[PDB]
Amino acid sequence: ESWAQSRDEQNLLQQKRIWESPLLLAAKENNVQALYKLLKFEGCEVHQKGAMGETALHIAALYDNNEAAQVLMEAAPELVFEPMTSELYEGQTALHIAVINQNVNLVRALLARGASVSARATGSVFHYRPHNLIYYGEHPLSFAACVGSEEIVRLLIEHGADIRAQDSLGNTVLHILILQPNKTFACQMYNLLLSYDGGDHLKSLELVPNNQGLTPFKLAGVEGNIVMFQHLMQKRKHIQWTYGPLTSTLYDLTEIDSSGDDQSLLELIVTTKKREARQILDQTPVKELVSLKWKRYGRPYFCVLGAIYVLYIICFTMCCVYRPLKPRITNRTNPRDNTLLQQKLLQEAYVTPKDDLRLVGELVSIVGAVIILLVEIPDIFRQTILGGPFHVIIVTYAFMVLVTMVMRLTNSDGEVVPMSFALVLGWCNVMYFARGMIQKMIFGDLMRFCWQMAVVILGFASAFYIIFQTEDPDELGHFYDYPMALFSTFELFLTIIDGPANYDVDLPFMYSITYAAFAIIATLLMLNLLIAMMGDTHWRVAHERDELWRAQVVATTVMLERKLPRCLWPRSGICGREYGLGDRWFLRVEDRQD
Amino acid sequence: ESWAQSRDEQNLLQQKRIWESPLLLAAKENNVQALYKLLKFEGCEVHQKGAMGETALHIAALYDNNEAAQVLMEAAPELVFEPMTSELYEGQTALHIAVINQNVNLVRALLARGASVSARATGSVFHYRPHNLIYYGEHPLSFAACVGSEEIVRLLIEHGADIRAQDSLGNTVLHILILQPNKTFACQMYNLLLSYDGGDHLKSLELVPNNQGLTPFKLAGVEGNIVMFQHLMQKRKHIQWTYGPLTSTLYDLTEIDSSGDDQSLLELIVTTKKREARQILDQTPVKELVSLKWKRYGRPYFCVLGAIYVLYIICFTMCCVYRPLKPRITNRTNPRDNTLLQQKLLQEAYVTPKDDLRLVGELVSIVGAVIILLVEIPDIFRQTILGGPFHVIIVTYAFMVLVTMVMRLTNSDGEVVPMSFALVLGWCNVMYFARGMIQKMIFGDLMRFCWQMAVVILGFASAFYIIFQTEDPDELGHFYDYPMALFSTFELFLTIIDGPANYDVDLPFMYSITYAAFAIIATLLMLNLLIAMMGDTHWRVAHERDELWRAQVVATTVMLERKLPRCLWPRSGICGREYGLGDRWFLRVEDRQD
Ligand SMILES: C[C@@H]1NC(=O)N[C@@H]1CCCCCC(=O)O
Ligand SMILES: C[C@@H]1NC(=O)N[C@@H]1CCCCCC(=O)O
Ligand SMILES: [Gd]
Ligand SMILES: [Gd]
Repeated sequence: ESWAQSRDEQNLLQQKRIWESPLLLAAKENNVQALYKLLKFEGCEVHQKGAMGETALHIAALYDNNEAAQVLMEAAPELVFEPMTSELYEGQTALHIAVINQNVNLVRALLARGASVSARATGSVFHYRPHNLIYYGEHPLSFAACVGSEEIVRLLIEHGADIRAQDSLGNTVLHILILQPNKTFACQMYNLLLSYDGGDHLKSLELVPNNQGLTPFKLAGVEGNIVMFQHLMQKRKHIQWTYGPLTSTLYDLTEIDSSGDDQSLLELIVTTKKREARQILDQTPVKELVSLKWKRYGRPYFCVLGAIYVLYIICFTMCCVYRPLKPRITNRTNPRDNTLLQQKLLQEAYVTPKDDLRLVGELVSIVGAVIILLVEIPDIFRQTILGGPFHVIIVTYAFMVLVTMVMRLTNSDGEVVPMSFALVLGWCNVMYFARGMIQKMIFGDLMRFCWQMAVVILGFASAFYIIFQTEDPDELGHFYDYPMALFSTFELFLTIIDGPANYDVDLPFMYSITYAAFAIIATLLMLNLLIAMMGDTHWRVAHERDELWRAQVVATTVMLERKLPRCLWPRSGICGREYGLGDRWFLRVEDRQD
Repeated sequence: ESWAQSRDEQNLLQQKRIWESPLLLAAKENNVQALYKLLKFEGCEVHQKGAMGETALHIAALYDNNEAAQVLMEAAPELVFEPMTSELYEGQTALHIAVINQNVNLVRALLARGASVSARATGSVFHYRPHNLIYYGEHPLSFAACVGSEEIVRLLIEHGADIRAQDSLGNTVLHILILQPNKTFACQMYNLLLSYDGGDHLKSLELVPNNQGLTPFKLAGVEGNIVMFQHLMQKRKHIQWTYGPLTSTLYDLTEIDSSGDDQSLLELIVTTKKREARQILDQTPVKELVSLKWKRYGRPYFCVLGAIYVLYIICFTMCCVYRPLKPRITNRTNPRDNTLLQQKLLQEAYVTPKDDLRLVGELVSIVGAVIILLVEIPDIFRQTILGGPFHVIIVTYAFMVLVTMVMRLTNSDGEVVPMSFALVLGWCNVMYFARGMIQKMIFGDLMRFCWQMAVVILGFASAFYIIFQTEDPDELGHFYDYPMALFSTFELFLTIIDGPANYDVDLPFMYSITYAAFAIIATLLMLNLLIAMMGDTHWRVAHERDELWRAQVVATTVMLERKLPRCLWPRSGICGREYGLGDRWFLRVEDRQD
């Protein structure tokens, strides 16, 4: 039923065969005299494959038995080429085991016998899986780079190790170094592998991308390797001049911004689930980038698009507060008086006196809903909430408006259930537009509550109004007109009014549902306020409160750059073509030092 | 559409012209042989202005190319005098670039050729703007002082550098040092520039004020430079005697207190938006000052003025609780019974039995409102809330009282809307008078809540009473008389009473507005209490809670010293005239050392 049990069963099974096979046992214990008393007379199987398809040399290489390994090579030099014939270690040679163990003399001897420096260890243990503690790759050169042994690295290059070699996952020796825990020390090894590159501008090793379309520089950002990212940044920044403390450095800004449909560091950071990758935006070439993208273009277009959405939702409620109308007509208010409806449905509701003002208003609510779907539906085909569930709500709001239209033209009785959902989904999606020390942050987070509060009540008071605009105000008239309805709901937002409560009669199916959602949102905002009031002052967790919002702003800034056309929102940085720099866009960033 | 893009475009444009111009390129790369192969045959333009109006020497000075700069000076000595003819660096000479780079040999050579030590670099990059990383000034002497190179400082003084020189912003070399980040090291440079002063008591360099009326000593306080402030304080304090550990030092206390209409350190600290400047009050010459100003004179006059305001507001409500009276008269309570008013308006309300007791009370409410305007309106002409929005509320309260008077004499029906606003604005402005370890601070902040609570209810219960004194107590009688009204509102302050809630009838326009403000203030005080209960115990943020109140007390102490006459509130410190000290007021401060 599992897999980890198998390899745990095999390692125990391996030590069994070593304990049984006297050749393998002598290769483990480095019993030199027992190898001569076994290989010359009475010759035993020397190509003896153990439990993991290992030769006697593989066991002599696992335990760094140089004396025992040299006897196994002089009596049978063909053991050097032999790889592990198992499934867990398919491809691993005696050289791979000697490289990771940093056995320079055994590596020197294995290379002297002519070991393959291009052997791919494609075994299941060497995979990049969470159940494998190390990921070094496949080639023995890739092993030497990860163990930090610069001596074996160059010693393998001298015997024809291809640095351009990629594993099953399309990772070069450079990609794998970035996926190593020792970040500060891998920078030293990374520069060693680069020195053996072809030296030509074309076919560079740092440009060879991952199988998932990630150059090593780009992979460092997505993986959140801060030390590798800053190191690789040194090779793509030019210091313009030195003016005392000022150091105007010109950054590359090539693989850090968008033209790639999906290839761009910014998009890969805001859409990845990796918590460590969020720190990459904050680096000295990137933090200047998104800060310029939000000060200009970003913030104004977000509030311009906001004011357009505030007007589009207040118009939808303008057509709801004055919904269509005939009183009950039916005597159904006499039997089963528990239902006191004065239901209102309307078809030749063409009769126009002030009804065309709402009709053109209802037409705005329709043409705006399809436009919402014309910018979100073609976008789902090409989904990570960093930046708020605004997209999940904006598509379900337009769905309720279309259902209300489908509700219309058929004269259905349940015209309230799909229309009321659009009121809360339309308003509470406005509070997402709130993206525009402990003192001002308490006040800063308090203004988010004051914005999120007034938005919630304006969506539930308009809802509760429709829920009891048809019903009778004789009993339970908490929302008999709009001005009240807002005031009742506002007090209901603080639990001052006892909640529309009535059990003699019955009240529509939507009140027992809409009021249930209103009671939960009211406490979560008041719980999120307390955390915004205490979490802001407790400790520097206000920073943790802080870059989550900053990352939400960066995630929103990248969102506004995808759908907006090229005529608006010009490209960041400065193009290089005349003034001479080759048509990449560079960012001029200067810093003072103290 | 921006400006930072331009200079980013120009620096890229600069490197283009350097890359193109072989003379400028040779000046950058220090190509000595390429300068001789360009200047002697085949002579090229040597006065070649680059992209930023720079000469070949300016480029040879930017990159510290001494060998290349000396060839450009021997073949064309007129390049030394030439300044940058650009807009970004208008005025910068080859000496300015050699001073900041601390190139002593190039500075020695430029001075030997006779470079202007008084050249003002008035370029746009050298401005004191937030988009400029450094502000050093204009003169090359001011550059040497900011880079900490005391060798170039004296070397420039030897060639006639004027220390008395001011930039466009009227800043001497001393003002600029205070605006430098390296505070601990600028104190060393500051004493060097003072040694070259005229040595005369008159025309001292430390007395030359800013263009915005700030001596360097005064600027250190407004800017919050603690290291410079304590350093400059050493020269204006005299140790009276040494008595073992005791060291009675006599402080100057001249530029730290008021006679200057607006010139005084205290006023400049409490009115500036700079958060760092608040720490200056707390220094050892200033913290003793405001502490003496608040123990005596400050605290008593604040509570005396408080008790006068408590009586002035309780008298205004005394005339409201017994407002004027005729019942409805009209049959309008029969049709549209939704309005159950028993409206009360009165003109020959002269008829006097107990009505003169209120008339003289109404006369107090008028003569007091104009006095409030006679001490605040002439003060707005000569506005920062540090110390609470008491001034913003005290002027709008007196505005409502005057409107109520204008409401009167015309027999208007809306006599409640402007009168009720004065009840909450009159009381809730009292809680501002609350300025009078974790244990006693929890109790200290709890007594602020107990004071702010009882003040809010006494303003809203009196309001809610007037809102329903005219209305009918048959239905919704939460405030039928004053003793109740207080009790209902008190319970309403804790959300125990369901809130005056009624939907059958209608209730005046002021209840749906006054009760909305009452529900928000009730939760903010209870939210501010929780933070006062947890924030006080969490960590030493109670100190952060702490000096904000202390600064509010200091801001209030300076407020009480401006309007009070000279006969009250004597001047701080002790005058020097006979006993011999020259008519400045000194503060005697002694300290013990351990
Ligand atoms: C010890 C085993 N014997 C052997 O000859 N090779 C194996 C080496 C084990 C390394 C497993 C690496 C991994 O966890 O992926
Ligand atoms: C490098 C430029 N070339 C040059 O000849 N002078 C400039 C010096 C730049 C300093 C900008 C100072 C500031 O940021 O205000
Ligand atoms: Gd009833
Ligand atoms: Gd009744």
